[PDB]
Amino acid sequence: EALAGAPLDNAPKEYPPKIQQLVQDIASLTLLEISDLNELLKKTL
Amino acid sequence: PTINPRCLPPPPTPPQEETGLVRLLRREIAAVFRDNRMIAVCQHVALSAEDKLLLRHQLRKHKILMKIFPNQVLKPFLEESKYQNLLPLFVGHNLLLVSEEPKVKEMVRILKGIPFLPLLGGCIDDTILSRQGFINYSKLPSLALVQGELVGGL
Amino acid sequence: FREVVEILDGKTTIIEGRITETPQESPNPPNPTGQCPICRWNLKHKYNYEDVLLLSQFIRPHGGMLPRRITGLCQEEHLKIEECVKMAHRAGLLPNHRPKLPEGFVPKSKPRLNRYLTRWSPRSVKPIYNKGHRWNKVRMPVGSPLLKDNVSYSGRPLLLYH
Amino acid sequence: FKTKGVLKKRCRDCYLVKRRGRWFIYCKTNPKHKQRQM
Amino acid sequence: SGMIRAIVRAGQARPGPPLGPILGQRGVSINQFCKEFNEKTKDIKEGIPLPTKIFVKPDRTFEIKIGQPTVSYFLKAAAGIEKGARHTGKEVAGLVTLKHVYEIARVKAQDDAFALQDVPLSSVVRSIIGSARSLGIRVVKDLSSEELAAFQKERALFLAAQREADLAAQAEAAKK
Amino acid sequence: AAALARLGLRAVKQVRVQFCPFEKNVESTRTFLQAVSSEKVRCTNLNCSVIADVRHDGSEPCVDVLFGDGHRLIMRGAHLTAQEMLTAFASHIQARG
Amino acid sequence: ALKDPEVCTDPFRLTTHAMGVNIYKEGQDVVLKPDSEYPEWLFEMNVGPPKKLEELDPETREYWRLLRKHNIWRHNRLSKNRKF
Amino acid sequence: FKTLLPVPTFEDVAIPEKPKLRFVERVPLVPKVRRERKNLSDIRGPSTEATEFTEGRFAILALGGGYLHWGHFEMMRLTINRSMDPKNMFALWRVPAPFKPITRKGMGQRMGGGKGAIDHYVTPVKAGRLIVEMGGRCEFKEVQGFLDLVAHKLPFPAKAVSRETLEKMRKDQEERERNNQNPWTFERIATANMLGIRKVLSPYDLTHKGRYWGKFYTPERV
RNA sequence: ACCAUAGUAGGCCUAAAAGCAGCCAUCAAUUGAGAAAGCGUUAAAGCUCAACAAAUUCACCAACAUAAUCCCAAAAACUAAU
Ligand code: FES
Ligand SMILES: [K+]
Ligand SMILES: [K+]
Ligand SMILES: [Mg+2]
Ligand SMILES: [Mg+2]
Ligand SMILES: [Mg+2]
Ligand SMILES: [Mg+2]
Ligand SMILES: [Zn+2]
Repeated sequence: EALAGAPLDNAPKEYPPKIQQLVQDIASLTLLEISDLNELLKKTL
Repeated sequence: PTINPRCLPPPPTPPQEETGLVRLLRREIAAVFRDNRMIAVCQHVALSAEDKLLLRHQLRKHKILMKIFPNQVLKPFLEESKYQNLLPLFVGHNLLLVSEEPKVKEMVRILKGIPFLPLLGGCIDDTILSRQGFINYSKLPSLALVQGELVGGL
Repeated sequence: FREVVEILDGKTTIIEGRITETPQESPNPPNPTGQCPICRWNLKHKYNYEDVLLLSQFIRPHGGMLPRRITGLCQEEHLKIEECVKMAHRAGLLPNHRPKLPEGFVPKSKPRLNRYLTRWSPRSVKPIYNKGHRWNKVRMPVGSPLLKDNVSYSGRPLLLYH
Repeated sequence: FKTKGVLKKRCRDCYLVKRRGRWFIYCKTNPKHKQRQM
Repeated sequence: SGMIRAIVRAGQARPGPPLGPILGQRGVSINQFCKEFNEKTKDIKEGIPLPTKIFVKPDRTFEIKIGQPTVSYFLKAAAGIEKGARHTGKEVAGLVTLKHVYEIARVKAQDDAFALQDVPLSSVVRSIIGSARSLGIRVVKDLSSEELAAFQKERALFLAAQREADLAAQAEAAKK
Repeated sequence: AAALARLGLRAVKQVRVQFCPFEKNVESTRTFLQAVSSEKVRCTNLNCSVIADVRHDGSEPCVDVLFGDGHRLIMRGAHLTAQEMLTAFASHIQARG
Repeated sequence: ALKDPEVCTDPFRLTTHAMGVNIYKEGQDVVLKPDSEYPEWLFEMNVGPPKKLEELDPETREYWRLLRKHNIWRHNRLSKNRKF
Repeated sequence: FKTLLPVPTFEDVAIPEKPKLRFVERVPLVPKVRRERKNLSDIRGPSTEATEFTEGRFAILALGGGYLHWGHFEMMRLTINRSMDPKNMFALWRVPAPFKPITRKGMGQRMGGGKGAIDHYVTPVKAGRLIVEMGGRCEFKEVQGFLDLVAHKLPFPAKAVSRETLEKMRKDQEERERNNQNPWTFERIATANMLGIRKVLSPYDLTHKGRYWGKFYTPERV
């Protein structure tokens, strides 16, 4: 395996793709699941 | 002889045998790269013996340790490992900083107290950072603060 | 090849290195399995001080010789090449590899005396005032012993001391 | 100088150098170490 | 202008050797040291050696910092012997238990030499054992009063034999 | 490092080093930095500040020096060797002093 | 004239109290605690002679620690013929 | 970073009492009142006595032949005693005390009359005979340093040699004799009496194989 | 090249013996460094060499003055040699 390329701040434009897919997965949920997701996070954290 | 042996191709290369000392460094590097969450590299600079010992004492106050490994047994090990991207940082003189429960707020402050001790980079929790990344990581809040604000934004 | 440029611009000095394109080795050598460059082209025991085309590839632009580490020659051949370059310079060959000194060229001196195969240096040999008879004869050296292994088509050994 | 047969370094700062067809022991710290091969 | 390594008794700075010629050579009067060092420590008994660091400054002023006593005095006092063994290894000067070495470790753990490095407790005790190797005092796992008492009598007899031998040795050299 | 100590670094005002450690042609810059930041060179004037600027995508390993006379010596060391950089730095000290 | 202070000679107190530890005038002798309360690592060190070269193990820094010391001894002996 | 090579361990070597060299008398206790002929065959040719190590591991090998008298013994004894460690070094003589008388007639007199009076005593030494043998618990490099000084001042040329070095130069004197590419050798020509060469050669040249001429030994001749 | 910090003036010894008259021992901090290999000090201090790291052409050894009437064939490193 290999690690990341260590992007710099001179041309910082590429965000991690794992974050982006988490945004899409979160946005793909109903408001009822928002409360369930919130309550589980509050209980754990 | 018809042809001088120097001009002839070299004989088959004898298999070099790794001694105990070399193998001892191999596992220690593996150990220090396994159970430690923060691995900060630095350019080792020839300082005063009293000043060097003082730096050890000051880093001891924050549970930060520093070790030195020769490139003869470190470059081949990191090449086969998952931290191969740190090879350009291990070309010349180097110094390694090791810490548990990473916290660079008290580490950069000591580094900035001496203007001639560069901070090249390092890997924090399997993530390679530059000096600017370390500075941004220093100003960043802790896990409890960030996660505590995470639920607020959601 | 790399060159260093130093520029003075208003009490500010700028020093930078620029890379110049370098000629490469010829594609097909007759002996690909050789180690050192001399024996890779079957030039072993086949060059002399006259071979300017060979000695001009292992010398600096100002008459110096490149180190053995960069060239890769074996120690045995490197000394022979070093000896030939010294003999080549004294022989009058390689006129473009001398340093340039505009002030020193104007005051001409005694005309150069043509010479070749000079083992020693012109300023470090003393006259043989007492030569001696045949049973104890002081022989003037010519050439170098490092070149006694060269191929002899005639078959007679080279007369190094005469 | 000191005309001698075999050249030896009396101190670690002596450096060998071949000039005028002979080997000379030249020393910087101690001038008394100057030796000349005959 | 430099550093001076001097061992001085607690509050007993004499206006002579070895303090006089050494400290006065750099340009510092002894009467200054008769007040600074003597007042520096007043709860420490005199006669106990104290390795002190003196930093002489270019303006002929000085700074004093006091460290823990030497290992030699601690082990000799712990073993109850007035001096170390003349021939280390051949003879044993004193016998001490592991408590004496372990207890000394805490006292020296705060010394500027060891406390600065933040050495573990196991680090100091090994050094004391190593110092005891050349001091002539053997570390003992555990002993009692009678075992220690027997060593004292044997050591006294051997010391008495050497004490009278030295007097005879000095007489032979002078007469001959 | 030993050469700079004997030549008197007291006439140097400020030295800064800007390099990208993740590049390939910065090894020479690293060697220059360690030589000028040695203990012997430091113990010659207690006012000069040595600055080790570290970047990632700068792609310009450079060294800037200011002498007491007021000249600005800046050499972008990317192809130069460590010996060349030290020799040039040492040469200017004698001339400007 | 400068001599160490007089030391205790009673075997009972020396075996139970370390007199040399207390250097303060106002201090007192520290009483010996039971050996059970003492940490176990102080009863594990090499009381006797130091470890030889063979008692150590090649897969241990102790062997290389001693071998490094021996190399200096070998180099020092060969340097006895220095003319400088 | 380098390689920590193991160091030699010397624990089986025992230092005998009085490790320093024994004093040698100038004249043997019983003088020889009869003057004998000055044999020169005791120098010519290779040595047959004391050619191998007995106790020590270092010795001075005599490449040539010559005479040793009381003066040379003092130089060898004093130099070694003041340069070695008595605790780690012990030395042993490999040559006897001077026993062969040497005659010197009076200064400035006509030839004749007879042999003169005995002047001093010498010890004949052939080629390949060890002179002083030293052993101990130390490496050869430091022993070689102060042995070449003693070997240089001997009459015959000599070297400081050890157990490993002596075997290497004897194992190379055979390889150089086995791989020789010259069809003709001194051993072949002399023994077979080729070219009538026996008229020029000496009867001792059959055994010497051409490696010995007078008292001089040339090790490079095959 | 580069680089030097711990116990610790180790015990003994001596007027003073701080790695460095001698005797004795030769353990031990630190990833790394010998109760010391050399120099130096009245004794200290100090310089240097081994050990850190850095880094990697090769490196055993081989040096020896002069005579008397005026030096003494001239000269030549390759056209083919049992
Ligand atoms: S290695 Fe073949 S001639 Fe150089
Ligand atoms: K001789
Ligand atoms: K001493
Ligand atoms: Mg150790
Ligand atoms: Mg070193
Ligand atoms: Mg003369
Ligand atoms: Mg003539
Ligand atoms: Zn010198």
